[PDB]
Amino acid sequence: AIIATAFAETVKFSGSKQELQKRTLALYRQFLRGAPTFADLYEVQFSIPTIRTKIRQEFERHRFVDDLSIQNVLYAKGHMEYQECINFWKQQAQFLKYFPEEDDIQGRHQPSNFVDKFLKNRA
Amino acid sequence: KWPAEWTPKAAVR
Amino acid sequence: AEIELTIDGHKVSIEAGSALIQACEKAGVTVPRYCYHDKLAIAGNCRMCLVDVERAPKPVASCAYPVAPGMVVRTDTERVKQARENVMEMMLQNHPLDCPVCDQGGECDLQDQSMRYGRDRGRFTEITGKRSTEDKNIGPLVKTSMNRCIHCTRCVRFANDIAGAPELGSSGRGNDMQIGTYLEKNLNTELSGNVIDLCPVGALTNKPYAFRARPWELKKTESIDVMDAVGSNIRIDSKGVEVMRVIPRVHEDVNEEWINDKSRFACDGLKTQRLTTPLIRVGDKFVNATWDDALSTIAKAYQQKAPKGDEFKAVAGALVEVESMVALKDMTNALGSENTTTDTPNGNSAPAHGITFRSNYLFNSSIAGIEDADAILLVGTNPRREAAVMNARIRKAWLRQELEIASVGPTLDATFDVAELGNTHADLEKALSGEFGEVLKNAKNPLIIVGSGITDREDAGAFFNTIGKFVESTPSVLNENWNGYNVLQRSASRAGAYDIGFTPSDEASKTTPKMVWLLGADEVAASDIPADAFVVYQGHNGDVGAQFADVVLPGAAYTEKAGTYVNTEGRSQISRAATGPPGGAREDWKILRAVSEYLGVALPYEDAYEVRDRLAEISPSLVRYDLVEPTVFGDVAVQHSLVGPNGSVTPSSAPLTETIENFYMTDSISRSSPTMAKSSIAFNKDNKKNQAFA
Amino acid sequence: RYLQHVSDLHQYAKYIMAALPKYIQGFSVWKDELTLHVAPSAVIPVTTFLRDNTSTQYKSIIDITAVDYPSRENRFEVVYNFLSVRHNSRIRLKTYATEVTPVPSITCLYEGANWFEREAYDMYGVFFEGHPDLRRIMTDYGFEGHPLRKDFPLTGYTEVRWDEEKRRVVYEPLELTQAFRNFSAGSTAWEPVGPGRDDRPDSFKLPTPK
Amino acid sequence: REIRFHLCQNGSSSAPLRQFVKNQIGAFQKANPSTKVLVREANGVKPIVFARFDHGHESKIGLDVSSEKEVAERVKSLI
Amino acid sequence: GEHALRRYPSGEERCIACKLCEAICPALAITIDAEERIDGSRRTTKYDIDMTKCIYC
Amino acid sequence: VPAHEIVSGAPAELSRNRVVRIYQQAKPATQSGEYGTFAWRLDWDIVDVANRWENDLIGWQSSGDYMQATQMKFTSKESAIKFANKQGWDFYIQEPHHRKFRVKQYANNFVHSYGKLKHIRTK
Ligand code: SF4
Ligand code: SF4
Ligand code: SF4
Ligand code: FES
Repeated sequence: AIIATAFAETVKFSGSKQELQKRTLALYRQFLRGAPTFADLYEVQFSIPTIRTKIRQEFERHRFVDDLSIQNVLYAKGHMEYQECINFWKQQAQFLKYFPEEDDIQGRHQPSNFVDKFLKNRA
Repeated sequence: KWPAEWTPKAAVR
Repeated sequence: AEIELTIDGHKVSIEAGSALIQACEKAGVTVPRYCYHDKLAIAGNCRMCLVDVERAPKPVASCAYPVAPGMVVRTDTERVKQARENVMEMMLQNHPLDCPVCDQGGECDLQDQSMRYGRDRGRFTEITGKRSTEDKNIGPLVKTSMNRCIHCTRCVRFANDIAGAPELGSSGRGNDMQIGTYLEKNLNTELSGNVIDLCPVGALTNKPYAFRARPWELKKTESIDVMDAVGSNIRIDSKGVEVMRVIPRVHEDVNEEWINDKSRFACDGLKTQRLTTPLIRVGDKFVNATWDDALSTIAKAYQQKAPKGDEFKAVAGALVEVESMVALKDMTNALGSENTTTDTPNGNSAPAHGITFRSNYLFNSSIAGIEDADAILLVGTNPRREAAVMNARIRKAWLRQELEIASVGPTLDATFDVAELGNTHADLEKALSGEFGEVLKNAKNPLIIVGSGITDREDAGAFFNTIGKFVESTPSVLNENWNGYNVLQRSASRAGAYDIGFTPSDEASKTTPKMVWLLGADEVAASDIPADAFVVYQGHNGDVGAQFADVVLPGAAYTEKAGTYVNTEGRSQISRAATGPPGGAREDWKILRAVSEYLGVALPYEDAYEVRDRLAEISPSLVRYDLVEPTVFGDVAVQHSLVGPNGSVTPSSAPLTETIENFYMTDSISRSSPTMAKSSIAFNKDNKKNQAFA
Repeated sequence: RYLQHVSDLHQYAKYIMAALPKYIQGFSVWKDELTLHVAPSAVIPVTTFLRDNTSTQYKSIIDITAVDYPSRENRFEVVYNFLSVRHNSRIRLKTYATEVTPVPSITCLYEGANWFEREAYDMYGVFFEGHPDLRRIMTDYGFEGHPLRKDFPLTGYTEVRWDEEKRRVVYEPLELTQAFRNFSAGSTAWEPVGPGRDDRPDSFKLPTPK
Repeated sequence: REIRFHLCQNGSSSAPLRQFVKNQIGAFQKANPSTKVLVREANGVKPIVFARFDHGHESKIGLDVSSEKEVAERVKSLI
Repeated sequence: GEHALRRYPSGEERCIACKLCEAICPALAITIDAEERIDGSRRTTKYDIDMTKCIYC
Repeated sequence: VPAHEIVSGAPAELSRNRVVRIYQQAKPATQSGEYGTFAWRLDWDIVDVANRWENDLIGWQSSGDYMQATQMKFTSKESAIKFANKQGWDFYIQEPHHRKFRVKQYANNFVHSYGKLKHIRTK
């Protein structure tokens, strides 16, 4: 395989943290710009701002990561996920892995205190 | 030719 | 003192005079064997460990050939491989074709070893066929199929040497040799279901259950036994909801690969009469209930009775976790009542020896220290019954060295040889003044050893006075490096409850409680609780203790929870949960943690790591596991334990009774198991089969 | 023949180490199989030497993979397999790579290699720096985890079923109707094989003095 | 109500508290008869007194201090 | 093709609860519960093959 | 210690709910071999409700815990503990219990007892 696929980039490992910060910056710009495509493409029920606030809160999850090479693998995994999402490779049931809390409320009795955990012995 | 639960007994007070 | 030699080109250094099989074990060389064992005598029956030795005409038995210097040992000689094929082939000619129906399927020593060294083919195809040697009854605990025996003498070496039951034997010459009693009499020893994990073939196995699960199906789990005070190491084998067996994991100090009979065959009571739901008493009959129903019934009756203080009795029992006792004690003391007592009769007071200074109630010389003992005396105990592995330690010491025993209490039948002294505290004081102020003073490493059946007695303190005054007077029993005042316990919890401070106050012994808590607590009497009391039980199976209750709460037994337990020596040890609590039982401390929420008490923890940290706060030798520390305060503790009961109580002439009327039926599991229920009446020593004579 | 030939292979590999002392850490032979023990920053020059020399022209990547031993600090070892179709010879090349650090990719040299590299990527999470189209292959697209890795269980974390409500398949944590029962617990407690003899020629083991 | 404290059996940082419990316990039990004391050790800890009052509410203080009388001062300020 | 548990002549079940067919099955289709009667002979309380997952080896 | 629980793709609950255990396997009391007592086993403590339960149709031992049949083998305790805290798990190292050396002689089986025999060997 000589030529690559469409949105791919050669996986290459930066030696500094600021260059990685620039790359994750451009990456969030790519997700956020392609967010109107995903609602048309995967036929979701909901609004484009919920896609955008999810992309934001999935980069909130790894804001305080110190180690450089763990940021490096995290960037490579994020670019692979962008690559799958911007094409039609993922389907609409694996795109909705990302939104389990939105689609339906499962029922009563979400346990909060120790008693509600304990009546069904920590579920 | 070829965890049983305990039966309830309440004694006297 | 050591000897350097050569095995398999390796060089190895071992202490002089040892066996060559120990040098082969030390160097890492695998040598096959059938009649050698680390804890037994040496016999050369089995003929497997033949080994090539330079300056020897024949291959010598490596288990009984002693270590000499300049020794050149080869194990991979073609003569040795021929020898092992030869001996294996000899072993396998009238051994019967029983591996589809044998117990030791994947655990047979003979079978695994007929692969690494055995011949491929078998020539025994004679017409007249196999020897038969039809079997014989032994007892209700040991299944006996003597066709599969290979006569390794290991069972009878054990029952002679360590178990102290010399009934087993070898009767015959040549092919008509049999192993076992041939009166058709009953093998009784208090550690008797131990010969079946010792026999390398499946001749002596489990009688109370047929094996239902082959050992490749089993899931092994490494836990602690809590039935006895030694806290011996077991190995729980489970198919996944049920528990199949327990087997002694080896420990260097506490049990040395030997396990109790009651320890072993009381997995039957773990699955027959349990509690799988909470119950509420309606009046002469329980009904089962919603969890919330029972746990709101408890809060409603707390609001109705309203014990303001010193009226919430909280008695624990025999086999209970340290963490459940911490949860209970925290709930009572944030409730406002330290009526916080133990299950034994005369438990309502402080136990006449200090919760202070842990060396008051522990086994202070180590369990390993009995091997170093010189002349010891027991008071108020039968170590054959209470802590039966301890008797194997006593008899091992008394047989290896020169020891002197005397005893104060009921006339016991030990394996070993006691001297009688009397049945009275006056006989005690006469014996400590008369001739053993020479013996215990003369001895290098004695120890004085005490049952917990005297803490039972209401006249306990006068019995502590004489013994503590003697230990304070005599400097050989009590000095710098080892302490020799020693007590026994009978439970896994009563040696760990006193670590917490689980004891009632002098004010707490005076009132009558309105709301009684039973946690385990199986040997309570009908007179020990009041008639109007709110009597809620928390246990794992139905018992006498659950019969009095208004609410029962199903708890997890020792198999189903990862719990901390403290023995008499003071070792903190964790168990591993092998299976879940069945039906609707829960863990023991979490039930108290939730009943606290329905009361006004918010217990500060909700996680098991926070339980571990709170448990460190009570005493940090309980988050440090399986370490034994010495005490620098033993000298101070003997005096502080002497001063208290001086003149507080008069020694009456009540004779020294037996502490337990039966070994096989106690501690709330052995009462439920039918294995114990038939093993108590089969070993009553009324019948002619248990007795040695007539 | 075969004794002579394995003694010849020993000498060939001794030469290969002596020609490149900066890059080759070890070599081991076991029964007409040659393994070259190479650092991870040492991959590309050794592979060019294996492609390019006339004594050493392997030309053709067959299969590459990783293997994890979790008991080592550098977790995965990445093994390469080559075939000189001229000289009728096979050669093997092992490097190492932790979960987080890379190994560089030989897809600049070997054109078939890239598909192999992303296969070993998905099965093991081992990185190939310098590789166009590094992403997953032969697993699920939204699959979280690396399967051929010792912390990952047998049946995995998730399972698939059709929810009627959402009118789509949903991904759920694992529930079995029959639990997996491994029978590995119940292996032999005696050592099953001996140490075994050696096939080292007399010329390549160290002399005893005198 | 209770009071408990903990030492290490090493001869460093716990020796004054050790000398306090070697001597002053026969007077401390008489000065507070209704409470219960309990002393424990775990081969290395920091020396520390825990005492529990009329609620289950307990208080703590850390006894890294040089002499016996200072240990008595920390306990007296604790009660 | 489809499985069958044989019998002896003069009528006897012939499965002696020896547990080998469960330990070998490359798809874990066998599930056997074994219990022993008073007689000393061995049989199976519950024998079971899942034929969704038997693979016919 | 680099925190690798965010890169291995394991869910959070496997790092923040379950406790795991280092142990060397003990020597079996049944048979006298010692081969399986050298490697260090990493194995998960069971969970309360999701261990195992009986099925209603046949009686199949259905489980809900998914690490019930996984074990690992390590060479040393240090490799096991570095792997255990690198993946971000809460361990418990269980220290092994060996046998005590004691000199054996076959000549122990008979000595001249000067007093009571107190024992009769049989062999
Ligand atoms: S004990 Fe003997 S008959 Fe039974 S399985 Fe083992 S080798 Fe076979
Ligand atoms: S009864 Fe068992 S242990 Fe005793 S000699 Fe026979 S086979 Fe060996
Ligand atoms: S249980 Fe299975 S392996 Fe055993 S005899 Fe019956 S059919 Fe054969
Ligand atoms: S074990 Fe050495 S010959 Fe019996």
